[PDB]
Amino acid sequence: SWKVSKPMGGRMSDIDPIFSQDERHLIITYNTSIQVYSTEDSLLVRRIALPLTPSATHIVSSALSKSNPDYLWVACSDGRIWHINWTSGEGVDTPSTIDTKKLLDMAV
Amino acid sequence: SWSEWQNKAMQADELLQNNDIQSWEELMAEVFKPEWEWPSSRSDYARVDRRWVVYAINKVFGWEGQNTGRLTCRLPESSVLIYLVDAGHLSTSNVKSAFKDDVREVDKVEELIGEQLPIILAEVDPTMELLVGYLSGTQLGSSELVSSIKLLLCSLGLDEHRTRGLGIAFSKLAACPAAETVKSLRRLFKPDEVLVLLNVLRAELIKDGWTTRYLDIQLIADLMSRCIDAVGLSGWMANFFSQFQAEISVALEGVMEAVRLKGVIAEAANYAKRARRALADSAKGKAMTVHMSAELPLGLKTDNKISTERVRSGGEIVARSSRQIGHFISKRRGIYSIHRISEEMLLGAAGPTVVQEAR
Amino acid sequence: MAAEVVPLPQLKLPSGPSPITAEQRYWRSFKKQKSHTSTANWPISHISFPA
Amino acid sequence: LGTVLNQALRTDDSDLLESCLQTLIIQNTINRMDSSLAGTLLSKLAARMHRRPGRAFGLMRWIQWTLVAHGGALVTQPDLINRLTELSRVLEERSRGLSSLLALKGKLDMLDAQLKYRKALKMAG
Amino acid sequence: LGTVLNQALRTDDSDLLESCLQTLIIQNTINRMDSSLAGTLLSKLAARMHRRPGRAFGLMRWIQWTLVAHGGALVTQPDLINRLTELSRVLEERSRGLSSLLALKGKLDMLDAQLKYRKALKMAG
Amino acid sequence: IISTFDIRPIIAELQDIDVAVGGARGAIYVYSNLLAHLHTLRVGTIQPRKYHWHRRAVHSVKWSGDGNYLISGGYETVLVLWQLDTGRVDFLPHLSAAIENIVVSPKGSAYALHLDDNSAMVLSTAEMKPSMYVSGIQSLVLGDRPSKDALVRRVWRPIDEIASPLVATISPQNPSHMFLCVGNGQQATVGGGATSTPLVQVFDISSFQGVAKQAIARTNPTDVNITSEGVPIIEPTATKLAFSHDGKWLASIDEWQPPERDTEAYLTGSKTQSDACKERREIYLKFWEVGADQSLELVTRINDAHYTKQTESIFDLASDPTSARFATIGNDGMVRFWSPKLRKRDGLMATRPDGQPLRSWSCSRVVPLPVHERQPYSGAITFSEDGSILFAAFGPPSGALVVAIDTQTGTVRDVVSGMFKGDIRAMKSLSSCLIMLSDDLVVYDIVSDEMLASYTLKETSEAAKKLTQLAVNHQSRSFALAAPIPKLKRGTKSELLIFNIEDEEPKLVKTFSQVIISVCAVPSSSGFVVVDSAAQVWSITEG
Amino acid sequence: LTALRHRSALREALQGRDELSVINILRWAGKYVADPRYRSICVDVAFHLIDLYAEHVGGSAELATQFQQLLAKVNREVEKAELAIVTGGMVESLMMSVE
Amino acid sequence: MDRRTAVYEPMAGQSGRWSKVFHRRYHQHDVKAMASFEGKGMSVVVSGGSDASPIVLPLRALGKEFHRTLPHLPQHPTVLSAPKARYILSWWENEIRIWHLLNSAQQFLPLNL
RNA sequence: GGGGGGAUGUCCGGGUCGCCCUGGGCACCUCUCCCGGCAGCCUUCGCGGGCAGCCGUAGUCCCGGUUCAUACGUCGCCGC
Repeated sequence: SWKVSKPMGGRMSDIDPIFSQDERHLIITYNTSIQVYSTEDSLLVRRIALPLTPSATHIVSSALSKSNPDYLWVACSDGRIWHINWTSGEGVDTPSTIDTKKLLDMAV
Repeated sequence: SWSEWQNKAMQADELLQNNDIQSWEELMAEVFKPEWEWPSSRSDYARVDRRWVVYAINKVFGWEGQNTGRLTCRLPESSVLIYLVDAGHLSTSNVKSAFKDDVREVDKVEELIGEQLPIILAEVDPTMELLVGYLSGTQLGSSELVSSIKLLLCSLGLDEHRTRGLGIAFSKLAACPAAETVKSLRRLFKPDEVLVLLNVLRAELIKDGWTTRYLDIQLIADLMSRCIDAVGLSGWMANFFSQFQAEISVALEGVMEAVRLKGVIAEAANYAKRARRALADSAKGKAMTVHMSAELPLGLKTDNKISTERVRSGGEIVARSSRQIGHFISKRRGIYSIHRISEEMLLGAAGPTVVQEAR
Repeated sequence: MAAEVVPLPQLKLPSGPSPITAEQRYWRSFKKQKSHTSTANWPISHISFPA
Repeated sequence: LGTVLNQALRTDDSDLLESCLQTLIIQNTINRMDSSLAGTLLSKLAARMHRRPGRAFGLMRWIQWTLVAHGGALVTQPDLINRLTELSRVLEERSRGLSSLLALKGKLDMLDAQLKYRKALKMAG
Repeated sequence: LGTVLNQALRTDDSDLLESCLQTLIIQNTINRMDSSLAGTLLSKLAARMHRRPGRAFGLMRWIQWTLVAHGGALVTQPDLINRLTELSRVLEERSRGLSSLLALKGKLDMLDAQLKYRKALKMAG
Repeated sequence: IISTFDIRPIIAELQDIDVAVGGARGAIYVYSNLLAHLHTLRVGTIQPRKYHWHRRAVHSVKWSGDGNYLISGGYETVLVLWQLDTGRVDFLPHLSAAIENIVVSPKGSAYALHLDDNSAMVLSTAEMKPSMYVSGIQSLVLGDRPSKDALVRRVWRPIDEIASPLVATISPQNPSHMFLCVGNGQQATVGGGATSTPLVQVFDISSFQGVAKQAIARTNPTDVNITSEGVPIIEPTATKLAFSHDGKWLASIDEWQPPERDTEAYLTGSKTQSDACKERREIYLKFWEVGADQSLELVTRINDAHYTKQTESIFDLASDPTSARFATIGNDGMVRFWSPKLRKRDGLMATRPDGQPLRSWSCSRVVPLPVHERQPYSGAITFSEDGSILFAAFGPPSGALVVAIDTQTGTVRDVVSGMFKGDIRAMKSLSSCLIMLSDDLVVYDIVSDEMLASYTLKETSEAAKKLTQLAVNHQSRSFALAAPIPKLKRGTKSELLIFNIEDEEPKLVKTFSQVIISVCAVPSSSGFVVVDSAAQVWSITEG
Repeated sequence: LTALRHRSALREALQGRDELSVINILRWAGKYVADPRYRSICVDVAFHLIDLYAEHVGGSAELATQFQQLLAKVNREVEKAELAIVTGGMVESLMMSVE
Repeated sequence: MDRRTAVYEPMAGQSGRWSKVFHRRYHQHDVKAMASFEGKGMSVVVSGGSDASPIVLPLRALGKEFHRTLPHLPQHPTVLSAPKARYILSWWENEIRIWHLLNSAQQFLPLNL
C-alpha cells in the first residue's frame, strides 16, 4: 500500500565544486548525487543520481577528465569508479572496481 | 488476543453465578502472579494487564443509580481487595473505565468517587492499615486526600500506624496544586474541622522546634495557607489568630536567620577546604601564597597550583613547559622571602623551606 | 552574500501596566508655554477663533 | 568575660558555656580567644543547630563574629570543616520554603487586621 | 485624607494623589475612601511602584491596608479582577531574583563582617 | 598538521611549482619554489613564508589565476585574500557559515564557494556578489570527512553527533514549503556542546531548493564567531516550533543558558555549575505573523511564559486546528492558552503605519494541572482533530497521567492514569485515540477507554531514546514513528514504522542506512516526508 | 551587558580595571540593582566584581564604602522582595474568595 | 614600535621584489636599534629596545636556531655587603642605597619579615 | 581519590627496655592495581577491538615566556 520515493536532496561533499568548460555550468557533487547547475539563472539542468549501495562508504573524489571535457571521474571509499558524462547520464549503471583496501584519494 | 480474555471473563462470570469465590480468587492469583502470601515491597509487584484490573474493580465494587450512585463492597472480605489497595489500582480513571456503562450520564463523577472511596476502605477496616497503605500506594487526587485526612482526624483528633499516614497525606496534599486543594477542602470540610486541622499543623510546627530557641516546613506552610484561603471570611467572620501570627513571625525570623548563617557558613567552609588544600601543597613545598594568622583574609582567595595545560590560539590545548611554569612561580614569589636550602637538597633528596613576607 | 554590518539592537524591555501612550505624548508635545495675563487681572470670559 | 569562656570549652562542659551565652563585650571577648580553643566553640554551636531547626537572636552575632576572627584557624582542624559543610547543607533545606512561608505571613496579617476591623465596627455602629 | 483621596482617584489627578501619598493617617484615609475607587487606587499604586522602584515600602503599605479594608468590596465588583491581576504581575516582578540576590547578599555580608572586624581592631589599637 | 594545499605551476614546459599548505594551527605556509630546490646528497635551505590570520584551522587555500593573490577561507566565515605583492590583506568578512571549499574559475573572474551550511555561491571578482546561489537542506549531518579543526585537540573537540531531532513543520496554505530550524553552519551549530540553531529556513519540497532564511532567536553574524578563550559561542536554540491552523501565524520557543565553564563565581554552597546555568536560563516565546512572501514578523514576545520563583521549562506547544490558539505546557504544571486580541488600551486602537490594526497574542486561559505524586517531570500536549478537547500528558517518572481538558471552559473533562512506563517522549491525537510514546508505545482510545495496540520497544542508549519520535497524518488516519536501531556515532541505521489506526500489524517496515532525524506530515495530502542524517529528503505516500 | 553575557566576555570586560573605574561600575551596580527589569544582569556584574576585586578592600577605604553601600542596598532589596511576596499572598487570598 | 621583528627574503623569480617571510615579537617594548655582524663563523643581529635586554638573533639560520636574550643587569654584580655589619649595598645613577637586615634567618623558622 | 604495604617524625598505658611494637593520632617518600585525560602503531569501510604506553604536577643551556581579530560600497541638515 505505502511506497517510498527515491531520495532527493543531499549534503554537499567537501570535494571541490568543479567548473565546466566555458564557465557556464557548475558541477556539484553531493553524497549519493552529482548535479549540474547553470551559472546564469541558478537553476539545475541535470541531477545524476548515484547509487551508494557497507555502512560508511562515501564519495571520495570527483574531477573532470582532463583529456576530454564533459566527462567525470567519481570514486568512492571502496573500489568503485564512474566515468559519467554530464548533460546526460551515460555511466551510472556501469562502474569499475579497483581492488583496494579502502580508496583514500584519486586525481586525474 | 481479545477473545481469550473474553472467554476467561465468561468463565469468571460462570464462577460468579456458581458463587464459588475460591477458584475465582486462585485464578486472579494466577493472573496477577486460600494461602495468598505476599512479597514485602509496595514497589516489587509484577506487571498485570488493564482488562483484568478493570474486571477486578467491576466485581469488587458497586454503584447505585438513582440519578447518583454509591460504590459498595460486593466483596468486603477479599485478598483481591487488599491487593488492589497495595498495588494502587484504585484510581478514578480505573473505576470509570470499569463502570463506563452506568456512569456515562452521571455528572461530577470525580467528586463523587473521590468522596466515596476512602470512606469505603475505612469502613472495611476499622484499623485503617488498608487506608494508610492506599495513601502510600495509589495516585491520589486532592478530594481523596482531604477525605483521608478527614478520616484520620475522625479517628484521632498500635498508635503510630495512623500518624504515619497522617504524615504521608500532608506531603501529597502539599504536592497537589492550590485550586483543587482549596475547592475540595471548602467542599468536604466544616469550618471547625479546619480549626482541628490547624491545631494538628500547629502541633507539627511548634513541637518540631521552630518557635523553640537553641540554647534552651515548605510542605506544611502550603497546607496552612490553603486551609486559610479555603475557609476565608465566610467561616470566621479572636486571640487565636494573634498568637498564630506571632508564632509564624517567630518561625519566619528563624528561617531568615538560617539564610544568613547558611551563606556565611558555606563561604567559610569552602574557603577552609581550599585553604587546607593549599596549605598541604605549601607544606609539600610548591610555594604558594597562603595566609598565616587565624583570622580570615579580606579576599577569600587561595592560589591554586599551576595547571599542566595552556590554551594556545585559536583554542587549542598544549602542554605547559616547565620553563613557563618557572616564570609563573617567579611571579608568585613576593618581594622578600627566606629560602633555606638544606644539606638533603644538596644531596638531592628533599625540598627547601620557604617563609615569605605576608602580602 | 556578505551580511551587512548591523549595530547592537537596543532591548525592547517590557512596560508596566500604565505606559505613557501615543496620545499622552501627543498632548504633552504642546510644549512651548506663554502665559499672557489680562489687563487688571480680569478673569478670562471667552476665547474663540474662526472656522 | 574573656576568661570564663576559655575554661568552659576545654573540658567539653555542657553547663558553663551557657552561662556566658546569654550575656560589644561579646565582640571584645572572642578577639583574645585562643584559636584552637576557638574551634571548640564552633563545634557545639554547629552541633545544636544541626540536630533541630529553630532560632536564636543572640547566636547570629555569636557565630559570625567567631568565623571572621577565628575562621583562619579552621585549616588546622579537618574535622570541623566537614561539620560546617554539612551544617550549611541543612541550612539550605530550611531556606527552600522561605517563599511559601512568607505568603502565610501575609494571610495572617490580612485576617487578623480584618477580624479587628469588624470588632471596631460593632463599637462604631 | 479620605475626601481628598476620593477626589484624586475620581478625577484622575496627580498632584492631589501624590501629595496625599507622600504622607494612622493612611488607615483613616483608606477607611474613609469610597468603595468604588479601590480598584482605581490599586492600579494607580501598581503604576507608581513599577515606574519607580525606590518607593516600595510605603506603596506596599498602602496596597496592604487597601486589601485589608476593602476585601469583599473588590469581590462584589468581580468583573474587575484584572486590576488585581496587574498587581500580581507587578509584585511577581518585584519578587523576581531572590535566590541569586540572597547568594550575593551572603557574599557581601562576609566582606562587611571582615571590614567591621578590622575597624573593631583599629579602634582599640 | 596539513589541512589543505594548493599547487600552482610556473610555466609549455614545467619550470617550477609553488605550494601553499594550509595547516591545522591556522597558518598558511607558502613554499615558493620546489623543483629548483629539490632538483639539486645536499639541498639548500628552504624556508616557507608564513601567513597567519585564521584562529582555527584554515579550511581551504587556493592561488588565484595570475598568481598575485592567495585566497583562503576558514572557520571564521571570512574569505581572506592575501595580496602577496605588498604585505596587505583584504577580505570578504561576514558570510553565512564557514568557508569549507573554494575554487577559482578557468578564467580569472569567478570564484565558487562551498559554504558549510550546504551552499554554493559563484561570486564574481570585485563585484563580490554571488552571481549564482544554490542552497540545500542545511540540517544536522553525520559527516563522512570528520572536520578540519578536529585535528589538534581544541578546548571543545568537534564531534559528529546528533543529540536531538530536527525541528520542522510543513506549512499549510503552501504544503510544498517546509520551515525548519538551522544554525549558521553545521560545524558552528554542533560546536560548543549544544545545538545552537537560532534561524529557520523555508525549504521547497517539490523542487528541492532552500527558498529563504530568517532569524528567530538573536544572532550576530557580523560579530566574532569565537570567544577570546577559543570556545565557539552558542546561540539560543529554537526547541519547539509549531504552526497555526490558518497559515498565518507561527509560534516558536528558544532557550539559551550560559556555558558550564563560564559560571565559576556564582557558586556559593551546594550549587554546581550545571545548577547555576540552569538557574540562569532565558526562555522566550515569540509569535510570528507569516506574510505572503514567507517573511516572518514579530507580534509579541513573552519573556517569562511559565513563571514561579524561577522560570520554568516549556515542554510542548500545539495549535488548535479549529481556531487561532496556541496551548503551551510548562514545568510549573499549568497549561496556558494564548489567543490574539487587538491592541486597544482605552478604546484608542494602535495601528500599523499603513493602517491595519496591530494584533497581539496573550494568555486567554490558564489551566492548572492535577498532579499525583507517588513515593523531573516532562510534558506533552495535543489538540483533537476537531478542537474542543486538548490532551495534556503530564510526566513525572513512571507514574504519569493524561488530562483531557475542554477549551471553551477551563474544566477538566477527563483524567487517565497508569498508561506510561517511563518518561513521556511524545503524544499525538488521531481521530479518537491518543498515540503516545514513553519507553512503551501505546495507542489508547478514549471514546472506548481501551488501549488497542501496545508495544515494548527495544532497550537502547539515551541518545537514541531521545532521537525516537512520531508523527500523525490526520488525513488518512495513520501514524508513523522513527527509531534508530541499537552514545551515537556515524554508522547507525534507522527504521520507520507506518501503522494504521485500527490494527497491530505495521503497514510498512523499511530500514534506512543512515539515521532519520525528522518525520513530518504533509497537510494537504496523505503520506509523510522524512529527512535523513546524511541530509537527503524523501517522501512516502500510499497508493 | 546582556550582549557581554551572551558573548562569553563579562569577566574579560571587568577583569582589567583600576580603582576609580571599579568604583564607577560598583556605583552603577548599586544604583541599578533596584530595577527588577535588569536585576539579573546587575547582580551578575556584582558577582564578578566581588570575585575579582575583594582583595584591595583594606588597601583603599573608598572602595570599602562602595562594597558596604552595595550590601546596604542589597539588604533593602530583600525586604522589598519579601514584602512583595507577603503582599502577593493577600492578592492570592482574594482571588480564591471570588470563586 | 609594535614590539615586532619581521624578516624578509627576496621573492623567487622576479628581481628586486621582497616579501615578509615571518614576524615575531621578541621584545617587550619597541625595537629602537639593531645592528648586524657576519664574520668568523658568526652571523648575528643584535636588537636593543626599551626593555634594556639586547636580543641576539641568528641571521643566516633564522627560523632554525633559537635567539638569545642577553641580561639587562650589568656584568659586574653591583651588590656589595658588609657581612659583619649585615649591610647590603647597591649603587646607580648618583645614589648608594644601603639596607640593614637586623636579624638572622634561623629566627624566622611572616609578620616580622 | 580508595584498597593496601616498605620507610621517615611523634605523644599518651607502655615493655627486660630496645631493635621498635602493639592500641590511639597521624604528615611525607616509594611500590601496587582501579579513575580522569592524552598521544602513537596494527585490525576493520566505519563501529569498535588489540599492543607497548605517557600525564594528573613543578623552576628552564638558549628557547613556543612565542604565532592569532572580521572589508568596501556617501556624507551632512531637518521633519513625521
